[PDB]
Amino acid sequence: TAHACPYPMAPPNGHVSPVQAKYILKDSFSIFCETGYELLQGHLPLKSFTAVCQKDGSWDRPMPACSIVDCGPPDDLPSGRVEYITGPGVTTYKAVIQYSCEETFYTMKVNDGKYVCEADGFWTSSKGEKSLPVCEPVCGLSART
Amino acid sequence: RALERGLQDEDGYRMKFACYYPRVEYGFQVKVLREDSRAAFRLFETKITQVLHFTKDVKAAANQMRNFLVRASCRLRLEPGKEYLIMGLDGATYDLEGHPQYLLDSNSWIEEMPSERLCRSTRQRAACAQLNDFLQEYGTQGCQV
Repeated sequence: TAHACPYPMAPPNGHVSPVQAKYILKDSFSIFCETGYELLQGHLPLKSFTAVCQKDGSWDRPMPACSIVDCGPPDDLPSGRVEYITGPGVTTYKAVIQYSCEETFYTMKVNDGKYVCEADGFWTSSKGEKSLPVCEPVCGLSART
Repeated sequence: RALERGLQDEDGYRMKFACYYPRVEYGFQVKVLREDSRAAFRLFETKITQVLHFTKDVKAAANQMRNFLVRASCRLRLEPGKEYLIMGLDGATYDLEGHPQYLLDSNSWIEEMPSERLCRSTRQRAACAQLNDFLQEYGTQGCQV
């Protein structure tokens, strides 16, 4: 006969809606990750998750996972280098990188090169721009004494 | 470059290229070993890592080596050490060991396969899933849709 579906414990960094003492046939729930996390099943992403308690106390979908947003590798800078401030090769949400044009011979324009990984998956500067900085040649600089 | 969408590339573009137009006759996944310069042609010595489809190239398998040529006029360049998905139509020439050689032209599909760090990025995770889903779909069931 009718039974309660297994209790849906929240995945890490995810929140359940709506909360119920027990989930009976035809009750449903949805998972909403905290800001900076995305829904994924296996390695494939999910736009949104919603499951419903079906007959014999079984769910239609397996549990997903709230994974932190990854901005990916920083785009390389012409005549410049990229430095990881947060840690070696960490590109996840709220991580900071510092762009630097090659010293002495080049100077930076537009912005100062401090970029942080934003919740939308794009590296954003301190000003809020998503595009790369530009390195400008430094004229002059003769070796005469 | 890896997972780059053309302006006219609608969804399922890889399957349309492979099975509708120009209808691929061979589909390989190779790793570029070395580049040689011949008369009016550039020669890339490659090692096959995965085989998706073939017609004339019987006993083509992993760790088998092939030769991929492109005219010197074309702006395509295959840098050694990277892994590419190559599919097109089989040529008419053979190499020193007796294996067929391949010409890369407008009816050939060349795309570097994404690295592990890039593929799990939030932006490219959905696109990287389409590529692997296509490789498993085409590599198993072919064009018999």
